[PDB]
Parts: sequence; C-alpha cells; structure tokens
Amino acid sequence: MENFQKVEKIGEGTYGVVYKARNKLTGEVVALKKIVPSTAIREISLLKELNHPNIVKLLDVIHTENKLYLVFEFLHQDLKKFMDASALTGIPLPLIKSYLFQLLQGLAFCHSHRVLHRDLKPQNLLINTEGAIKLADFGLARAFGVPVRTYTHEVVTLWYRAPEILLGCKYYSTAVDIWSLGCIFAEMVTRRALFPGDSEIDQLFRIFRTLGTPDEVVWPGVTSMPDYKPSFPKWARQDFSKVVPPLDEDGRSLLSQMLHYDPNKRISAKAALAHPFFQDVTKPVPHLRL
Ligand SMILES: N#Cc1cnn2cccnc12
Repeated sequence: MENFQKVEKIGEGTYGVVYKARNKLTGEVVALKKIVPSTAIREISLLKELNHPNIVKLLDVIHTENKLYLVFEFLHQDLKKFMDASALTGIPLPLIKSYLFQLLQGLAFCHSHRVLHRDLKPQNLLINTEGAIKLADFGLARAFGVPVRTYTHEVVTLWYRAPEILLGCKYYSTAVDIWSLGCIFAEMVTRRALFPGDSEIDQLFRIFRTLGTPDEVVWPGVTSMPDYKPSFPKWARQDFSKVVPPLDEDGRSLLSQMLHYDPNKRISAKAALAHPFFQDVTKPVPHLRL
C-alpha cells in the first residue's frame, strides 16, 4: 500500500500479517493488517463506526487490488507479553481489577450493538502506558469466520473458547465473550492458563474436570447439544478457592458467574460492571518496557 511505510512485522494474526507502519502524509503510526466478498466489506464498514475507548480504533479500511487492509491505532504491547513479563511477581490485583473493568466496558458497548468478538485472548488485548487496555480484532470473526490454523498454519488457541461452542452450538451469543474474559481473569490472577486445551475434547474435558461435567440440572438442554455424548466422563466440580487462590470472595464470586455453563445464566458485561468486586476499582499505571 503506497501511503504506508512498513516499519516492522509485529504479528501474524489468524487473518494475516500485522505490520507497524507510518502513514506517508499524516505521519501517523498505525497497525496495518493484511487480510473479496461483498458481505465482508459491509461487515468491516460497520466496525468503523463501533468506537469506544476500550476498543482498538479501526482507522481505515483499504479495498484495493482485491486485497483488503485494515489500519488500526498502534498500541505498544499486548496482555500476553505483559503477563510473561510479570510472571515472577504477578500483576498487582488493583491493576488486574482495572483491566477487567475496562474490558467489561468494551464488551458492554460492543454487545449493546449486538456485536461479538468471539475470539478473545491475551494476545488481542492491547495495553498502553496510561493504564488503558483495549480489545483488538473485534467483529472480525463474523466477517471472516474462525480458522483452525492461521495463515502461517499456527494453531488457533482453544483455551478461551466457551463450552457451548465446543459442544457444537451454531447460534451462540455475547456470553461467549464473558467466558473468555473469565478465563483471562483467572489467568491474570494465577499466572497459569485456566484451561490450556490442545484439542477440542481435551479443552472440553479440562473444563469438565474443574467445573464438573455439565448436566440437565445446571445446564438445561446440554445433553441435546450437537456434540454432547452420553459417554462423557462425569467429573465432580472443584471449589474455586482451589481454582483461583488467592483471589478474594468478590473476585471468586464474579469469576463463577462469568463461568456459568448455561449461556443464559452467565453474567452479562453490564451486570458484571455492577459487581461489588469493582467497588474499589482504580486505574493504576503499569511499568512497561518500550
Ligand atoms: N490490530 C491491531 C493492532 C493495533 N496496534 N497493535 C499493536 C501490535 C499488534 N497489533 C496491533
């Protein structure tokens, strides 16, 4: 693209290469995404108007030469590297709470417009020096489906995937995003992924092992989902105090609601913003290494 000067490759999404680049007329540095169906162009252009302080701004959509490029605001780090970087000591809780609170704000906005992310994970949560956290690639899954490999044949992570998706539900809701964000929340607290599955059954069975094999008591209609099998092992549910120590009562309460099996029982973003866990939320600034 002639108006852009590629500074460096900085990623490789499900969708393709991500470059840091600098607008040749506007001086602007941006994230340049290389990704043509009529539908997909009409879906992306909706995304241009879906603006929020906790959503990485889509600056431009360039359709030229049957190539598609998306230009986003550039942020210098993602939550994955920040988490690796804070492995030895952990993210201080007040910072974890701030990030969760901002991310729920993002989702509450998106969801109010009936837009899902579908593929939340630490690598798509982008952090700045100001104590801000933003959701990247929002709305991209519906525009281009969610691949098993990346264009680089990289394996797409299952770790944050909701059970109803794993169980073959076609028509899933905004609750899928709540699940993922609860998995990330647990991960920030404990410094280990909650459910690090390396296939779909392994991901489903890691879920069942911590939370209990769902049944018709806790999840009405589960046994009639497309990929449910009566032969599932029946595992007992673990208590959360074992799952996420040393998270406090409020956090653990909030966490369990974000991880309800039944997508209709699972906490909404808007209702999670009201949880008393956030009573004393503040906005710390992280110490970063640019
Ligand atoms: N999409 C996107 C995006 C915006 N800023 N970024 C920095 C690093 C990696 N990806 C991005």
